[PDB]
Amino acid sequence: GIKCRNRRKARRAHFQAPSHVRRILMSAPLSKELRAKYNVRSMPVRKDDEVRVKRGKFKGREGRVTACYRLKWVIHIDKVSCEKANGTTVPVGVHTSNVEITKLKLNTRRKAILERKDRS
Amino acid sequence: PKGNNAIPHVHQRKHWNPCSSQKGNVKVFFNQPAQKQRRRRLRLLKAKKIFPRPLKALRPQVNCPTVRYNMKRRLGRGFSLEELKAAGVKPRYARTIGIRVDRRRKNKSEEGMNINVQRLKTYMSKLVLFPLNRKKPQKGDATEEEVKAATQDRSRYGTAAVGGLVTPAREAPRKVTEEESTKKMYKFLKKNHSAVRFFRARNRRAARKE
Amino acid sequence: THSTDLQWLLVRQNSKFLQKRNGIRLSSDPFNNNANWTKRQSGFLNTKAAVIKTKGDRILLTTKSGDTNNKPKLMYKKTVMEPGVKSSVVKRAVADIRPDLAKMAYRRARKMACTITRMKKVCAARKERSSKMHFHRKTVRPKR
Amino acid sequence: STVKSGFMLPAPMLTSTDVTRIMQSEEVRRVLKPKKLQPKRPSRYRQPTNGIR
Amino acid sequence: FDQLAMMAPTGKNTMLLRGRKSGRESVKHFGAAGVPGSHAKPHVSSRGKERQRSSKRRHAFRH
Amino acid sequence: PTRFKKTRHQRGSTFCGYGRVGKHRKHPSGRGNAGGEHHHRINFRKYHPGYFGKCGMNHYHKKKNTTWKPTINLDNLTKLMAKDEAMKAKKGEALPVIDLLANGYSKLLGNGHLQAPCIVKARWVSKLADKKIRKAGGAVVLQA
Amino acid sequence: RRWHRKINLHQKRFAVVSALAASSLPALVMSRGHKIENVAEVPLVVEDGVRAYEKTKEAMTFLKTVGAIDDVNRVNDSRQIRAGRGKMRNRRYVARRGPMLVMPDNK
Amino acid sequence: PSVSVYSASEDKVVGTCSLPAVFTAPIRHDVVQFVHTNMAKNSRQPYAVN
RNA sequence: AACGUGUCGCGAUGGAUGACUUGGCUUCCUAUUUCGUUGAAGAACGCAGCAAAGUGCGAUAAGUGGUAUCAAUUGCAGAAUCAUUGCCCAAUCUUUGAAC
RNA sequence: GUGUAGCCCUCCCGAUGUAGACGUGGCGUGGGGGUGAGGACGAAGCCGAUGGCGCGAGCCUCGGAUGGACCCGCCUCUAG
RNA sequence: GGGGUGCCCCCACCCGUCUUGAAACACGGACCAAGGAGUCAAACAGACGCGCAAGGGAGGAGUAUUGUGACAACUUUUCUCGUACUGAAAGGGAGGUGUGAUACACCCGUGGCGUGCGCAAUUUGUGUUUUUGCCCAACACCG
RNA sequence: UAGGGCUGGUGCAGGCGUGGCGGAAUUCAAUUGCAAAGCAAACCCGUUGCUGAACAUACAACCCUUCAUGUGAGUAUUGAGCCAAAGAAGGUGUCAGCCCAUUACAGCCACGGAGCCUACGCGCCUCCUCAAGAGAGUAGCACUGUUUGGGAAUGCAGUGUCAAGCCGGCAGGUAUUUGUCUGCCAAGGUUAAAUAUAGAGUAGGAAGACCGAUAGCGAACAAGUAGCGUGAGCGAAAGUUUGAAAAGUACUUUGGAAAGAGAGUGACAUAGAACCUGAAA
Ligand SMILES: [Mg+2]
Ligand SMILES: [Mg+2]
Ligand SMILES: [Mg+2]
Ligand SMILES: [Mg+2]
Ligand SMILES: [Mg+2]
Ligand SMILES: [Mg+2]
Ligand SMILES: [Mg+2]
Ligand SMILES: [Mg+2]
Ligand SMILES: [Mg+2]
Ligand SMILES: [Mg+2]
Ligand SMILES: [Mg+2]
Ligand SMILES: [Mg+2]
Ligand SMILES: [Mg+2]
Ligand code: NA
Ligand code: NA
Ligand code: NA
Repeated sequence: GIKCRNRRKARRAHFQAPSHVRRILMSAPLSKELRAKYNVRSMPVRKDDEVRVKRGKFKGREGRVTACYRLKWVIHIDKVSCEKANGTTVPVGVHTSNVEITKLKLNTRRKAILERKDRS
Repeated sequence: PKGNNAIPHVHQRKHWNPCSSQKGNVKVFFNQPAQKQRRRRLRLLKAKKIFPRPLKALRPQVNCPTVRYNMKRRLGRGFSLEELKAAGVKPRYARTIGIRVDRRRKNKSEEGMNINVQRLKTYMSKLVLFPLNRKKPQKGDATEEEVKAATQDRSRYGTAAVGGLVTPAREAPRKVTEEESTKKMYKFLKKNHSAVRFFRARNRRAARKE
Repeated sequence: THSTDLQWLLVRQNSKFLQKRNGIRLSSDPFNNNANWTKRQSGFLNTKAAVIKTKGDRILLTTKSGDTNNKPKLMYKKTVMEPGVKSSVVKRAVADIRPDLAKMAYRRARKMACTITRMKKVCAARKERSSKMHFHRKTVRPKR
Repeated sequence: STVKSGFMLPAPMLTSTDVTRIMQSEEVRRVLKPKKLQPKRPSRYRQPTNGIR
Repeated sequence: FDQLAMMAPTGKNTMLLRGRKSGRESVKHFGAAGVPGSHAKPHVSSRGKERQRSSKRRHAFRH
Repeated sequence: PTRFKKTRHQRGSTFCGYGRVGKHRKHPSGRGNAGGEHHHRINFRKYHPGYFGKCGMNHYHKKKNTTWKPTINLDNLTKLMAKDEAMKAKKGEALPVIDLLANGYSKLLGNGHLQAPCIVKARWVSKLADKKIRKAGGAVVLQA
Repeated sequence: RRWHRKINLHQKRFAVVSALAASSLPALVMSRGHKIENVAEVPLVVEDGVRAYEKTKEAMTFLKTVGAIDDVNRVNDSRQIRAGRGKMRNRRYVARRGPMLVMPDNK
Repeated sequence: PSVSVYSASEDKVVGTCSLPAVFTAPIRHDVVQFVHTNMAKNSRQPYAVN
């Protein structure tokens, strides 16, 4: 419920959100196969999940989520990285709305969420 | 150069304006549409809570004073003790069933008294008076399913049972009487006016005559 | 209803058909033979009107006749003319409804004839230049 | 009007608009002054002056 | 007026009238109230502060 | 609106219509109605001759409600009746009854020509109003 | 400062009456900027079955049937971000005005 | 004059009415402009400096 | 001749303008609405693995306890429902200060 | 058809000016209501032996080996 | 045709201000950017625009409404200005013609005179009628 | 007989409160400079027809030749769809109803110790209930002072004097004495609602024809801070706005270092770290 007729108020609420709010704001759509199975449009992303990037320089790349850097509003994906001058490898952040979820790390709490959001 | 202007008399030399050194003395009305909405909301809320009692209690009809408003009628504060006795209602019990009571009014003429007595009698015949105990009804009270037919009144003036104010009807066309076409009404009225105006002077003349 | 004189007084200063760029007052009214912003030329508020335009390689003459002035769908007619039509017959087709536009009708009919001829020549020349040069791409709109 | 107390539609100032039709009417045209002949357009060969020479 | 031009052009059989202007309140204030033979109404804000006794008034007539 | 003021016309004139010699200063003649008997005497005497001085008796606690007495003339009595009633009654017929207190009037003055006879109820009446209404076929009934 | 204004009651009713009559002339309607080429019989009056619609899809079909969809499309294409400081003050988008629909009540 | 009523589902005429005579009234665009200018001032909110 | 002057291309110095805005100012509304000897408001000194200011806290000292949610916090370490996050019932609460 | 890129064509008479008054379909700036457009094939801003138009306030095109995201024409309302 | 730079012959006292009089041996004046001064309210008057008109207009309140909703719509007035003035006050309070010396009778009407747009009727341009608005001088009526 | 939940004890119940959960539809099809672009002049024709003055790969600075190197991210354009009781305005590497979060009850869950509301909510025990008089250092009066529109004295204060109630006292806007009439009954106390919040708080909300970094609060920043004064007090400047992302320049060479010359990242380094644009003097 961040969006408001007040632009000044809506932007303050977004950029000063606490950690538990930022978890919901960082959500990604499910793939077509997952949608046909669980009947859920989208879910919040978490570590050890598999995603495919859809927008940006890395298009079509797949990998496993390594970190959810909520302080920078980005997620880290393995095999999505850049080289430094010294040769060191560093991860590159990608916004969660530019990806899609292909595999979910199932859990008894995560299963409860899917049954909550099941539209059927 | 001033010319032909009125002398102003504007009356504004008393530090009413808020500035860097003065708090000021002002009153604005920016909350007028908001306060109108709030008052309406409270009236609807009160009606829901006190249902099915009428919104406003019964009031009497009175005459306005002075010669400017002699012919006008309005609503008074409460009913007179003489009026309540004439309709056979005790004053302390009357306040219980929604009748305003005024212990200061005087009832100086029968015309005003008779109008207000009729107001109470009509209100009494229209009351339904839900019983205090539904299992044991005492005294003439509402019967069963007469309670279920009650309805709140929201007339803003409490005129659901009594109605509006009573004023004499306008006269109808007629013919001029033979004496009306002869009598000099200014001579009639001036003679009476002079009797009071020159009461002191005429007495002084007779006393000097002795 | 109301008259042309009253309606012109209402819209003369401001209208969506009035273009006042660079101090020049012209008109974008579709039923204006020349773009002059005047009461006589403005055919949208006139009871009867006629304008001359082109439809491919033929002269197209739309008329109002002012009998269905409350039904926008039936206000105008199309009346496609024959190929190689003389400007005198177009001049006589107009002036049966607006005799005060007969001389403007002849000049417009001649200008439309010349533009049709030029479009054929310009397109023919442009196609010849495009025949020899090679192009990196070509877009075809899908059917159905 | 019943909803608005005492309101009526205002009366027109003109019983008929289209003053152009009135100007171009037989009755109005019957009282207009007749047209007069105008001089010829000044040709080339500017007209003389100077009276004496 | 568009009916008049229709039936009576050139104004045959007409009577032209104007309407009064001398009774207006603004006209009553023209002039100075304090000069002899004036009869001009002053611009008064406080009616009770400009009463004046019957004597001490200006002369009502002048040639 | 600020765009219609003289300030917009005076941008660049340096004096705003107040002159170079006698400038725009603050109160060169005093504040308010100052000096009305010393250096503004001619203005006061010419336009407000009755300003200075006293006149008449006093009246504490006026109570304006006791002197309420609106007046109406015999010439305006038709405005208090129905339109049909004005021509319906004459001389020996049944006449309409007008009550002045309901309409907000106290005294009946007699000025002008009376139109139709009627019966008028009033608190006060005049000498002339009484005579004129009686001759026309009406009467006055005193009220309180 | 004097923010509000009073207007004579009769003058306000005169203005409404004049605006209603102006909406009855197709020449004045086109001159204001509305697209009414496919409409028939201005002023347009439709049956009362419109009040019983429940789905927005049904409403859109009705607008296309009577030819009022062109004015709706004109408003849709004109939506854009407002120029100037106004976009910082809670008015970020501007759009044009389309058709009216008048109903006997709020039902 | 007469006004026709069109159906909401197909290109058809289903009724007939009369002009309500409010559309015949004079058009005073100078009055409309004056009333609109002053009516549009009544939604304003106040502003001021401290 | 050098110095000095003028026009043009390029480069310095300086921080204007435009576009941005989690700030101000102004108006309106709603409450189970109003501190303290059961020690307030203010003032001082301390507390983190690396921690100057600011923020939170008080020797239980960037927090103990209850509750809902679940995988983070992140500059580098380091640990792996129990943390973090939001809210709140149970607690701790250094030296002073009406200070008794 | 007062006033504009003046509806058009002939003819006659005046044209300087401090303080001051008045007029102008006179110029320009920030914002509101309408209407019509423009922009990553490059918006605002900035630069100029870039010219054209207007008595003038000014407007517009051109080039940038400048910039990198918004902005304007017309009718009206408003002002720090 | 426009633009830039130089040259020749000719012309040409430093801007703003107070002042009778400034190029002044009268005052303020090194350069650039951004700021910088007739505004808001209230009482009255005149000109001009708009609505209604012997009447005009409210205000405060109330009635019906997440909707362009602090808007918009709705409510013989209940108040105010005006249709009547005059006197310190008690108080009084204005039509015309005719006939007589709260008088009597009528009611399609400018109190009379002069100068008076336009219209009407005559003579061949003049004279005449009704005169609107305005102004002048004499009545009459009200306090 | 009846009642009192506001006599007291003991229990059973709604709602006010707090914390959570739940809503549709494209990352659809065509690019990596130039066709991911247009034309068919109101509406239909058009679910259809026709293409190219940037390619005989153009542009890149006095002219010609060779050899080179150069276009960030589709929320842009075009064509097809779909949702709408939702078109709502925030985020996302460019302008987004269908990428994300939001948008609702025409709702669903757990918690709830005091309080407030509901046949004055509902049982049981206990208790409870159904001729006189009327305010004394008071009111009044005198003098003095102040206050008021209150004028031979509107309210109050000080001192002096100081009542009536057997035809009482106070008020009735010009002083005194006398007689009527009208309205009230001082000198003890409590009391909701409609009203204020003109430099206050505690939690929430709603906005704006307002200002836009010399403006708006002094303070958009570790601001009542740094600094100044013995003290009472006074009181700033300053947008970290590089970039989508630090990818924040490895390495070679000269130099004591700072740095320079090359190399490299990035669409752009004349975006290189008080780093958008970058004017005038
Ligand atoms: Mg003078
Ligand atoms: Mg101060
Ligand atoms: Mg001058
Ligand atoms: Mg002046
Ligand atoms: Mg002077
Ligand atoms: Mg001149
Ligand atoms: Mg501004
Ligand atoms: Mg001197
Ligand atoms: Mg000088
Ligand atoms: Mg000298
Ligand atoms: Mg008390
Ligand atoms: Mg500041
Ligand atoms: Mg400051
Ligand atoms: Na701008
Ligand atoms: Na000096
Ligand atoms: Na005493």
